[PDB]
Amino acid sequence: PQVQFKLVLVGDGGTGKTTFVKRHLTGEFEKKYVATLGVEVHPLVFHTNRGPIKFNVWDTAGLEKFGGLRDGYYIQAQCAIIMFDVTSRVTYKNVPNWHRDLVRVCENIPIVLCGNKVDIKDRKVKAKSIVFHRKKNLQYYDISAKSNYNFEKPFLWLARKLIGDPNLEFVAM
Amino acid sequence: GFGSSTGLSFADLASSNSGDFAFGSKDKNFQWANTGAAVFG
Amino acid sequence: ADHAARQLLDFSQKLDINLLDNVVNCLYHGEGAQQRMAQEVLTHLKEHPDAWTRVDTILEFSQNMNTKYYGLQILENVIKTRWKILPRNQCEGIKKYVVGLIIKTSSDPTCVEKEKVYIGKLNMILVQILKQEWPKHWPTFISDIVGASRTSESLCQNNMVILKLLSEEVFDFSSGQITQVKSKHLKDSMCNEFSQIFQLCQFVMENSQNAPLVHATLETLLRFLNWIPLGYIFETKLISTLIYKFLNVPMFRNVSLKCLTEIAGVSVSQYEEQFVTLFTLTMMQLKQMLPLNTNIRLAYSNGKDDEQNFIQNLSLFLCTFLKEHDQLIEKRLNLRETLMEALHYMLLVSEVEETEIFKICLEYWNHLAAELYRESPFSTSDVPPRRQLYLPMLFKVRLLMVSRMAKPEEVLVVENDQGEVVREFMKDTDSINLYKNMRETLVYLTHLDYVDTERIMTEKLHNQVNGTEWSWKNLNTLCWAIGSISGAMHEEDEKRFLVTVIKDLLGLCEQKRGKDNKAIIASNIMYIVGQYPRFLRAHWKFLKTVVNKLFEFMHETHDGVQDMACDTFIKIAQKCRRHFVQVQVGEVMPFIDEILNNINTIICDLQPQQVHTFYEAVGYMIGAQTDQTVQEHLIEKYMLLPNQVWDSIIQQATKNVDILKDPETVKQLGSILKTNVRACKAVGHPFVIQLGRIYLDMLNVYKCLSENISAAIQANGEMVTKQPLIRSMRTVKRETLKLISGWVSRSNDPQMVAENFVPPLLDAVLIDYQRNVPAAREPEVLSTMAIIVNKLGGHITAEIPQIFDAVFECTLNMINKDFEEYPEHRTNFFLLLQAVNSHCFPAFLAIPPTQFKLVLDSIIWAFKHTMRNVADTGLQILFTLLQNVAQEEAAAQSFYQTYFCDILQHIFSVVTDTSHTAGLTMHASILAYMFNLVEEGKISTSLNPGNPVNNQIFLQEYVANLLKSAFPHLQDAQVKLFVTGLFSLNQDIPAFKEHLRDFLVQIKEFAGEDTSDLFLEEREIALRQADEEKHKR
Amino acid sequence: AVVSPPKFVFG
Ligand SMILES: Nc1nc2c(ncn2[C@@H]2O[C@H](COP(=O)(O)OP(=O)(O)OP(=O)(O)O)[C@@H](O)[C@H]2O)c(=O)[nH]1
Ligand SMILES: [Mg+2]
Repeated sequence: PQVQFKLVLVGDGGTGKTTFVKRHLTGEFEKKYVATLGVEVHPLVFHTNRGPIKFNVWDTAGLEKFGGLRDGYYIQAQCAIIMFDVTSRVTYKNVPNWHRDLVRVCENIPIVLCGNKVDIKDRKVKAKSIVFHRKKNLQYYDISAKSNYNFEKPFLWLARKLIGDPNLEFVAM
Repeated sequence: GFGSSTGLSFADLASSNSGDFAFGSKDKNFQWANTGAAVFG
Repeated sequence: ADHAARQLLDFSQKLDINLLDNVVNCLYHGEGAQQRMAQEVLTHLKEHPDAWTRVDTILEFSQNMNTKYYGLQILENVIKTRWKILPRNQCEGIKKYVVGLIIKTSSDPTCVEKEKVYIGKLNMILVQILKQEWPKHWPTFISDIVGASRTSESLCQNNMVILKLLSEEVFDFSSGQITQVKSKHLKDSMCNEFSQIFQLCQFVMENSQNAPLVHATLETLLRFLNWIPLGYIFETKLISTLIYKFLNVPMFRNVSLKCLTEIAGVSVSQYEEQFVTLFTLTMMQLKQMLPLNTNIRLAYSNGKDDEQNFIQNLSLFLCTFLKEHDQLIEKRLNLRETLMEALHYMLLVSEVEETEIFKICLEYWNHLAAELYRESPFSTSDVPPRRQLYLPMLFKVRLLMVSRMAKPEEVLVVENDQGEVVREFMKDTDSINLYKNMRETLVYLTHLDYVDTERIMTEKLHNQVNGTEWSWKNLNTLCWAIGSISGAMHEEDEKRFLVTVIKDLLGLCEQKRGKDNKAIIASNIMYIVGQYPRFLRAHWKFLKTVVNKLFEFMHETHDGVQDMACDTFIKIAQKCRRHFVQVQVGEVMPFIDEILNNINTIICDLQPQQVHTFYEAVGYMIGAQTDQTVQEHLIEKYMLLPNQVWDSIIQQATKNVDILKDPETVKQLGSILKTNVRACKAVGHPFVIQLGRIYLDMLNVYKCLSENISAAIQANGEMVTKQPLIRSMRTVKRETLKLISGWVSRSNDPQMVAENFVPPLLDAVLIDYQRNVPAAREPEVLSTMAIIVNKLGGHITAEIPQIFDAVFECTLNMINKDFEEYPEHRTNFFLLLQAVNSHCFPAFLAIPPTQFKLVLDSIIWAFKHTMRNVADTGLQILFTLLQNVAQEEAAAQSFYQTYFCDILQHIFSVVTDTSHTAGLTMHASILAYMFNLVEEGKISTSLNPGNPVNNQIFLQEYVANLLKSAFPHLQDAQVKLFVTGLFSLNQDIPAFKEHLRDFLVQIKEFAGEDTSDLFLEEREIALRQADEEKHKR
Repeated sequence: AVVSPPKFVFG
């Protein structure tokens, strides 16, 4: 694909960034937790009705030990996904910090707040308590890398914002 | 030391200028662009 | 070029800017292994002590802007960590260099416009230097920066950015990054000097004609509004300036409305006329830019991002201000029109097809409906004074709720690890929350006036039948709205409304042609019928007719009809289960007998999962038969076909066990076991007849399949686990375990269960689990036992040693090599350990001391995991174990002498680790419980075998040496202060947690011999006050 | 008997 966009995937550790990227990349679900060291760059390709759209996802490390060149990974980024975990309140309490670090480098970019692991019955971060995205004008989606719930909605919204085509849709090819 | 610099400083800038500001003074009959335009259109 | 890349770390010759630029470009513009190599090289270079000395060159020669950012990262790391140990001359040099760079690059519009990121990094570095050094050694920063802001507009803009960054880092993002004493000192210092950085904002907002400068000033005011004293807000002309000078300007709408929303969220009584004038003026300034006759739906649908952001901000402002000061607005009589127009704007914005905006509007609608209902829950007649205000516009809210009703159920087709597609019903998602909020609002409004809601629904239904508004989604929305108000009307009103609605829908079903339209109409009719169980229970002929009609739809091959029939049937069975077992008027036999007699003719065309659902639904009707012998007969007749198939398969296998390897018979076994699981779930304890009928054969087939799987995996590797036959065998094993655990969870006779059903498991399932190869072991075995231990509890305490000898050693050896492999085994193993600890603690007194040491070591290994669930389970197990040991004062002293110091050392090992902060709360509890447990003198025996010494002294010395040796850069004074706080705040968990966070912050920085940030006196006074409060209690 | 004997016994 010629149209390439840089996506920055940030969030606490264990929230499911690597699993979320791997499900799109290969369709397999990872059950073990291997902490990311620094950053891993993965190209994802979607086929919209208007052609191929490519995201160079920079999956970062949410652990402070393995941060690396943390805010230096956000330079020249064009879209972002901040992921937290609905089974852990601490992950949602840290979303403001990730958003701060992200917007101090990228003043105006599309941002999607994804609450992962919604297929687990014991949900700690209830839907009513997720109100951060409002005053920040971010999108919000409940996803699940294990059940493929709202699986492609974050990327679909980001593609619509970046391309500028509200009537864009993904067609499998 | 760390890169001995000949640059200026906030204290020096503050001393040079008195309480008077270097900005504008709301020139007569000045309004921002599109003052009062409808949100949609 | 690996050697060339890694040459950067030599630190022997002058830095090579070309090589650094090349590696940085490779990092940001690399394809494969080059990018990773550059990343690793740069990470190693960043974390090299004394590397900051090269930054002064990187910022002077390198032209690439991504390498100057890297040098700034190195410099910022040094400033954050080792500022207090650098000599004063170097600190002054760095400060002067950074300030000079900021002044130089912020005075030229070209550079500020071009970079926009290097300047931000410089500002952040200055803010870090301020946090390190601002008030103590930089008394005149605010006076100078404000004084320097009068020299140029670009300088003023950059200074505004600096001020907002400082405000954020001091007031918004201070927790977890600054100690409490230092954060309070900074907050007081900034609040004292804020009267001067507010004259600058007022002057800029009232004299400046530069758009970016004024926008920056407003952006920083938005941040200042979070914490500044209210006197600066309501006792000046800030609100009027925001409303008139900037709200109307298109390029200042959004930030001005954000500032007004921040102001409107302040709930205080001293200022109430300012809120009143904040509303009337804002509304008058809002109807000159958003006319009341605007179709915000269409306009928003095709509009720029600025306009959409403005619409969202307007919804937020209206919601916030109304929720806060609706009482104030209502009290004034002459403001009635303004309130009505604000509600009209809220109604207009509710039509926008954006989920977030609709949720923002819906929360206010729900708030208003709940308030009106709590005022008086009776239908309108007099009328309550506050309800009369909203009467002219409540029918509009009712129409909105009926028109945009959300889908009640969310069904997702998901395939598990065994490639079995199933329909999952998501339960607590965001869409379900939206539907629940809409249902609650509509129910409140219907309680306020049911006639109007009935009229709205009737008018919409009429618009559907005549065809002027026919559509599948419209009919679905109308039927969801009708079904959402079940139970909100009196029985007779509900009966009449249902008769009308169902009669009209049936009339429309014949009218519409085509199979799909009729299927949609029938599905909607069945959904409505299933949502009003009271109507069905009242009338038996209608219920029987509906059940027969559902049975007829089970032979329909049209897509989505059989699923709808099964869902409706299970709902009706759950809600009206008692009208099938009992004999009705005009019926010679119960309906359940009729269903059971001809059941093979009903499920003939159903798919296996639909058959499972039907069996569950029929089971819900057999648990309602109170009589014992009758229920036994029903259960025997209810499980006739599965028993026939199971007996056939078992008799066939008795001849030769080789049939079980045939995939078809394994599929049959899996289906039969799923049917049994569903029937057990539906029925409950009375299912013991079937369970005891099939128990031993089920265990034998489980053992055979487990041995086959283990042999296959051993002789062919772990790749075979993805074959269809191995998948089927694993499915059969998991269904067997699910059936056993599910019945045990619902039994009502622990003694009988322990005497009959448990002993077979040890030989069949646990020893088989032990004998399997590690890659062929079922983690579910470890969870099933947990479910048993949580149920039988004290009745299964005599068999805990056997269960441990079976599973504990093998699982622990399987999961004690790292923290990654076998996640399911880790989770279930520690859940089983938690169950045993909670319910069967005396079992730990029967196992040998070595096995207890192994158990405690495994518990310690639990909370060192980076997996949150496993670490949380480990912390819970440790806390419960400490509490249980405390009760038994006999062995408590031996346990303390043996493990108190080790447990304390490990807890401190995980506390001072940044990867476990998510568990800090539990760390606050356990530690507290331990330290308190020693301050009350519960540890009678001395913890130090060397000589008898007071425990509260020995522990202080032990912890001080433990922390000093682990973090030698800490000063003795602050270590002693931390230990004193540990021994003082042990009965105030939130204060203890704040203490731990402060220590975590402290251990990250090298203070050398500087006491300017410790504030020993203030913290000592605070600890003394806490101790006095504890003593008073 | 609460638990019936096993027709199929796997050695
Ligand atoms: N139940 C459930 N578990 C999930 C889901 N998504 C991810 N996980 C689990 O969460 C764990 C952590 O996810 P990872 O992607 O590996 O961790 P990460 O997001 O990369 O975090 P870091 O690597 O530390 O930066 C994984 O081992 C998954 O097993 C989910 O949707 N449901
Ligand atoms: Mg990762």
